[PDB]
Formats: sequence, structure tokens, C-alpha cells
Amino acid sequence: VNSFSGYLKLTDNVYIKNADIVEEAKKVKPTVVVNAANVYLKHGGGVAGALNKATNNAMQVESDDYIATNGPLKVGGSCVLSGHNLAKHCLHVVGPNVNKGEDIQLLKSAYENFNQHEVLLAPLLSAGIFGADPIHSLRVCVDTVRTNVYLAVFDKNLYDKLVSSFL
Ligand SMILES: O=C(O)CC[C@@H]1CCCN(c2ncnc3[nH]c4cc(F)ccc4c23)C1
Repeated sequence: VNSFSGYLKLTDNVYIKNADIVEEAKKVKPTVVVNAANVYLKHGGGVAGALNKATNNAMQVESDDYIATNGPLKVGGSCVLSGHNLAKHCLHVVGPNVNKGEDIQLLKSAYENFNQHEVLLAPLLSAGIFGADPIHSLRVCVDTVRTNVYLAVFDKNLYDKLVSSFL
């Protein structure tokens, strides 16, 4: 038993809710919140900009030190950093950005990072400003992640579409 509430169950291990991931993180304090990161951990907009704003820019400060030490992430890769006031940990995961021409097949590699964590609160990778089809992203999530994932979908119209079209 865990503290996530109001989710619709899609599969044995995948759950979905119309929610603002920032507010969901603030209430649940999950062990892991996933950020829709880029390779530079520049949290300017989308989910990343919202998560970072909610940390009063502490996420960005920590991220800049990470990059200065380690260099950029790989597309499809991840790193674990602090969850600040939102979660114990933040798993920064880089899905391919279609608006940069990155290979959508890397989306599966991106979701594989979730399997290193037993339970996660997450957005749909490569959705939103990353330019992928959120329905495809949901399919890859379901077919790749084996651990327990609670997906927050900010847009109510999109949430309803994802549910109604789910196979
Ligand atoms: O850009 C991509 O391709 C993938 C990232 C997606 C796209 C944008 C919507 N989305 C979210 N998902 C869950 N909660 C959210 N709160 C938010 C608050 C904001 F100010 C902006 C986005 C979100 C958001 C993240």
C-alpha cells in the first residue's frame, strides 16, 4: 500500500491521473519524482521549469554543479539528484526531443531508467514541449517499465484522450 490517490489503473504496474506533477509531488512526497530533463539539466520550461520553480531554483543550482563535474547526460540517460521539497529524490530522465530531431527509438531507453526504482511519480517522457505523441509515449511506458509508475498528466483533455484510446 502507498499514498497515491485518485489514479486509474492501466496495467498491473502503470497508473494514470490528471494532475499537476508539482502539486502531486508536494502532497505525496514520493521517494522518486521524475523530471523531463534535457542533457544540460537546464530546467527552463515544461515539467522541468515547473519542478525547478517549485524548488525556488535549488534544483537548477544543484544541477549546474552536477554538469560542471560530470558533463552532459546522454539522450536516453538519467541521473539521480535531490528531490528538494518535492520528493526524496529526483530522477532526471532525458527523453528524445522531437523538436531537436532526436531519434524517437531512444524513448524506450529513457523509460528503462525507471526500472531502477520500485515506485515513481512521473510525467510522460518526450510529451509536451519535447514534441512526441503522448499516446506513443504511454504505449512505450507500459511496454518498458516494470516497476510501479504513477503518471501525472497536466492537461485534462489529453488525460481523457489517453485513457479512451488505451489498448
Ligand atoms: O515537453 C515534453 O515533451 C515532456 C514534458 C511534458 C510537457 C509539458 C506538460 N507536462 C507536465 N506533466 C505533468 N505535470 C506537469 N506540470 C506542469 C507544469 C508546467 F508549468 C508545465 C508542464 C507541466 C506538466 C510535461
